[PDB]
Amino acid sequence: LDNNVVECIKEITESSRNGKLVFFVGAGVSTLSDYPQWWRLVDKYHEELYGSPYSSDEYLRIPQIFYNVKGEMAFDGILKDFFQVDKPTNPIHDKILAMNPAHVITTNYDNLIDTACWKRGKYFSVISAEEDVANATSSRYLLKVHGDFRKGFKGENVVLKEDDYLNYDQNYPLISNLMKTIIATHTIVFIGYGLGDYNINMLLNWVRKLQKDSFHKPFFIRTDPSPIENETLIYYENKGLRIIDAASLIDSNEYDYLERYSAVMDLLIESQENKFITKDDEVIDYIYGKISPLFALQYIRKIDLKHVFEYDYHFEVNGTVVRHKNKGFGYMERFFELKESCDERSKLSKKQYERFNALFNFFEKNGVICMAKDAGTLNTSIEINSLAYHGKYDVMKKFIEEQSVSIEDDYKKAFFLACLGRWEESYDLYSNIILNSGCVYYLSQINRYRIYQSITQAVTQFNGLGLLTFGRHYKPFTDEFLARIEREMTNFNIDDLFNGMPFEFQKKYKILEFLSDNQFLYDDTVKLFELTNKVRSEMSEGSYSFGMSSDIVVLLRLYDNLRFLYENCLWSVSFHEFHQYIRNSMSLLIEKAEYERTRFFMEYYDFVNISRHFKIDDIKNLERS
Amino acid sequence: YDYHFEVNGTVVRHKNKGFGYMERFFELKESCDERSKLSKKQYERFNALFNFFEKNGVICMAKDAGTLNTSIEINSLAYHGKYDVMKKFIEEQSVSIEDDYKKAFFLACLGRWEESYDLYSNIILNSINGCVYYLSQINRYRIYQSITQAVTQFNGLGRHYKPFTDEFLARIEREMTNFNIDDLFNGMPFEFQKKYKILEFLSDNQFLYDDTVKLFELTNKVSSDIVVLLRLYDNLRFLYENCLWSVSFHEFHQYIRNSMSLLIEKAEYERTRDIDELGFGFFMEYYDFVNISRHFKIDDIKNLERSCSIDKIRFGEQEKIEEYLVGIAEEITKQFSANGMNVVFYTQFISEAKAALYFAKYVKLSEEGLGKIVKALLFYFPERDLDIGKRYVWLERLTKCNELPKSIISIIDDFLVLQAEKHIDQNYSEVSSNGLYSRDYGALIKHFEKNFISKRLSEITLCLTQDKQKQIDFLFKLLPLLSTNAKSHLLSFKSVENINDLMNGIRIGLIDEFTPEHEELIIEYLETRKVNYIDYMSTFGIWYFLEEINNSKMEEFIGMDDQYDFFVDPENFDYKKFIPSWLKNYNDKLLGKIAGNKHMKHHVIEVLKERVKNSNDKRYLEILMNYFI
Amino acid sequence: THDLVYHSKINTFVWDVEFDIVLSDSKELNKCYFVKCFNPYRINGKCDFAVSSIDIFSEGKRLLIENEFNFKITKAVHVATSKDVTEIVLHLSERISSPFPIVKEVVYLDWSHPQF
Ligand SMILES: NC(=O)c1ccc[n+]([C@@H]2O[C@H](COP(=O)([O-])OP(=O)(O)OC[C@H]3O[C@@H](n4cnc5c(N)ncnc54)[C@H](O)[C@@H]3O)[C@@H](O)[C@H]2O)c1
Repeated sequence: LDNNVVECIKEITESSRNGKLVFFVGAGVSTLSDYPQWWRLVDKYHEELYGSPYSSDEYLRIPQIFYNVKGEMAFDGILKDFFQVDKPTNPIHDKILAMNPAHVITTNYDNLIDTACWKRGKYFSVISAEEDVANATSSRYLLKVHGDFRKGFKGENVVLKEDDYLNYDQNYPLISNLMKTIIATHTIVFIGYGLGDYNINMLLNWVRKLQKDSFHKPFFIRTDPSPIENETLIYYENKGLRIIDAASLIDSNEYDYLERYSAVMDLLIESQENKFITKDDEVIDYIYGKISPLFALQYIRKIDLKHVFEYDYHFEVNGTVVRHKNKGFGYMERFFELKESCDERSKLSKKQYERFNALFNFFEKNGVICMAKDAGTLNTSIEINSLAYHGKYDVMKKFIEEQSVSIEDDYKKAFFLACLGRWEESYDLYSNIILNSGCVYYLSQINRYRIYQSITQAVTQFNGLGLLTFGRHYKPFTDEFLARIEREMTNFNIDDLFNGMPFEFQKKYKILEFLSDNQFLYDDTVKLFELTNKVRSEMSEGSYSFGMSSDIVVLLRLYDNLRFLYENCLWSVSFHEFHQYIRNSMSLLIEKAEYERTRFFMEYYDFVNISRHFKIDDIKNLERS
Repeated sequence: YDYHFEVNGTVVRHKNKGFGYMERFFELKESCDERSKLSKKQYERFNALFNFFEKNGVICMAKDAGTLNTSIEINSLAYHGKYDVMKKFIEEQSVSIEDDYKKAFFLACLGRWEESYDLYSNIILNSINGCVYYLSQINRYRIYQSITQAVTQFNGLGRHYKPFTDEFLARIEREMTNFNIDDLFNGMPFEFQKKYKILEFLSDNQFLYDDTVKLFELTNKVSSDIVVLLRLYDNLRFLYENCLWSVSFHEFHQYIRNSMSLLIEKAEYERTRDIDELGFGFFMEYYDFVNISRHFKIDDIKNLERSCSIDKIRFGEQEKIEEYLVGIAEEITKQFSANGMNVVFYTQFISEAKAALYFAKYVKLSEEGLGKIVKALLFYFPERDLDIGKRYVWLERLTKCNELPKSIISIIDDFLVLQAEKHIDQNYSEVSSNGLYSRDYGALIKHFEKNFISKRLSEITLCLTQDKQKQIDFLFKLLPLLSTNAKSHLLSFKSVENINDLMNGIRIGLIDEFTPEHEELIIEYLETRKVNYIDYMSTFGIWYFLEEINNSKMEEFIGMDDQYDFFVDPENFDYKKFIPSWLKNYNDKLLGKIAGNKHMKHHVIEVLKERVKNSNDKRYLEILMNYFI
Repeated sequence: THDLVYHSKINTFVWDVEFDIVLSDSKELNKCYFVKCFNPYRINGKCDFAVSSIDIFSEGKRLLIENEFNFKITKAVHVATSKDVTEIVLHLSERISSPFPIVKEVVYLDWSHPQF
């Protein structure tokens, strides 16, 4: 399609994914379900008032004249007999619901949208009157700005006559304010409205008064039989509307409106999961959008990368990518093809080339190599660039003494203090980092909660068993500091920390969420158990596999976890569960190594891991077996 | 977090700064005199609270903790596999929407996933506290995922089946298009999100990461076991009593597998450590048996068996376990004896039935229940899951704790007769994965009934002619079960003119005693081989060793085949030519005879010692330890 | 040879390779493999000595060995990769010094036995 239409589709789909898509459904969608159009009611009123059978002003005048003359009772009776008819819900109502709109504002008096929401299993708090605004039982509103007949098929429950429109701002202050707020704070798509519609032009007049760039242009799904004249499109797009023309979208008849609506609805829905990348520039742009936030982190676990790309690709611990659920374009395959072919790289733009270079550095440093099919002799050295890991106590002390040149240096200083036993100073530094700081801010919140937990456990042990173990009552933390930390952290909920973040952060740093609990140890843990079983099974039956060791995955995952936790300066490295995981992985590795030897060699990293994560009893058990 | 509730039914205050309402409630519950003060409404509210706390197994605080009876009791038809009762429940008219939610769960458990999904949609329509609405949305999404995975599996995989009509599949795909399970809770009324926060985890892809990661405490070596077991029971009860479909997903099955396996391994480690220190643990019950059967594959059960000495695991509530096994047998018969095979239900149920009948080796089975289980396994178990050899393995495992009764022997004879009758066709052949065939069933029958004679097989042999050679050679492997006249009738149908015929007869069991003409046949073969010198040789060497030949002239063929010389004259054999791998081929009888020869036993002892010291081979080590060869 | 496994309980190999062999009677069998079953607990008759039983499957169906099965391997074809693994097969057969050094699959019947 046209570039602007594709841009509108991309914006609409992004809003739908972010939960910031509001649908302004007009009378056209309702009429799509054969619901009686208003002109039928106006013609009936005209036929009753005069001999027999309308302009935009007549739309409001004829109902008003009929009211004033024939009585509210007569007006109400006509409305009731004309509108008290059940109608089905269109496939377009279901398409609108499937777009996952945050809110659905509508000028329709019918329950067709209500019925579609009820059927589709969507809970919307229906706001059709003034009292409904305060009584909204949910945070997602189905806002009938012009009322409806839920209370009754009375003419005072809906906005039909001219007087109703004249006094709308005075009779529906709460509802009007809610509609304007939803428009301001959401992405609005108009469907079922004529461009010359009364409500649309009133909304445009309201938008005229706003700041020049203080609002997002609403999207207008125009589904009239003929294509919009360029003059009309110029006039209405300069008024704050981005128009998606259905007539220009497809070829259609003059009175097949359902097809025209469905064209746009389906084109939007099917683009929900479409990356919308065909050229290499767009693919690299998408990959950079996915990977750039991770540049803050020192190292990213490969098994975590699957969440970065929404399970599109498996990222194996050996550095090979595999297609998992990416039914669309293969962008990782394209990226690796660009990486291999240097000539292609120049074909990218300047900014695209720079982004590709940054992505190449990120992937190379994180050990992501290529796809499974292209995998060769994949061997990688396990190096952890951490002072805490290598036990550089003097070096960490010197670094702590130095001045903080950045907030990242403050983070590393706090981690080193936690690793040197200076938990009070580390907690104070973490609080200072929180105040000064949002990846570092979130990680500092997590690390401060972890250090508070460690302080609480240490105090518990010292007061309960510290005196017996040391033969003395040790008070490493002053009662003042303990009380202050209890006051500060008593109101802190780690579980809700991630949610209490800007939605963009929760979209760009989803992988960090697992650091809140031991869920980050789940996958690896499960794998370990499985692998353990398998390995043991082999040793039980005496089989001797030739080639890739079955435990190399365990070792790779172990070092992945160690790098992620230590290079990123996360206090989780001191967790009991993490120590048990490391101990079990190393015990399996050593048992398998012995079994193979009878028929792996201990290195510096293996020695350090065994010393740090193994108790003496575990080492004795290893020596026994 | 004002209080922390132990998995054993006791509360402990923590993170609570205000009044101790839990302690006050427990004190009020203990004494009715203090209860009498409460207002009428407060009295009824306290009664409801007491009912809830007793039902949920919360007893008292940590200080009041005493003789705590933590007995698991999962009140669910789906857990106990009461499939007939579930079908009856679904058939009956549902009075309320709670019964509809139960019906949808039961339909999911029975493989009727389309009906379950439609019922969930109906409940969603008619349910808008909103707890049933939220749970129905969760379960409908789960069932949609299950349907999608089943469709993928059936597309990938023995016969092409289409349990879900493409119209229904398209309808559900459209209905669930762009459906977000993450936003389900956040879209609920704030009153619901406040009252029912504890249900949040049901919308998450993973909810057992905490429970799984807490399993590392079972791998320590320095009660954790009871904590893990009670946590597993809590999860099972919550997922089944509340009728949540996530109880059937791979995550929960894996969690149960890991927890049970690590618990058993920890018990075994404790047992061995206690044996090492004191120098001479996991008591399984009905729920443990059901969990192992349902959530364990056969490979997982085999891993448990090889890792630990499950024979040392005493099994309790054996009558309940036998009821479970008999119910599984009845369901197998219904699924296959009749034409009611549900593809979707069968896919899930066959694994549980297989694991249950495999694990039944450790349970004492009553004679009538044993007969029902045996018949169901032998006859109505589909061959695409248990082939002839696997079925024999399953059956023979049942004799470990139940000596083959006469009724089970009759059932096995019925199976043998049917197998023989199936051989009238010249194209039907037994297909086995374990290498075990009907002759193995006959051998087992003779093992537990040495003098048992099969009348119907005897008759089948007495009707055989030279035409249907398939039945002939089939009944040859069943010779011991045949009668004297039937044996004579069968024997006439084979010739032993040449040595190869003798080998075939010995392998099939036609001849068990070597007549002098047989020895002369072996001798002429030896002479021809010796002349042509410038496979059976080891066989004849073993036969002479095994005292199967008293010819006493075989010694003329010593000096060309190492095994033959080693077996004929162990004293004169040069053991620098001995290959230790030979000991890896002999069965228990031959190895024991070699050990007891009183000659060459020291040579084999030294070769085995060298092997154990140089390779640490468990096979050689166990050969040396068992027979001390 | 990455899928090759050495089963030491019965000193044989598990490898996904079919065999074309010529027996001592010039008979030709194509796409034939062997399946070993380690059964020490098997109910043994008077003349049974071997611990493991081997079945031969040609073209997906087993064969009844009514004659002396003295055979020589003429070709070995790997399923995962069509590469001929013959020479390696002869090397392993020479090294093993056991009947049927390479087997399509080994079935361990000791752990599933009641007496285990
Ligand atoms: N006095 C009248 O206005 C009057 C009276 C009777 C019939 N009609 C004719 O019948 C139709 C009534 O529609 P309108 O003039 O109020 O449209 P309209 O231009 O007033 O409404 C415009 C919006 O409604 C939608 N829409 C228009 N006609 C539709 C239909 N038949 N079904 C579903 N959606 C529809 C379009 O998508 C468009 O975005 C028009 O074609 C009109 O010419 C008009």
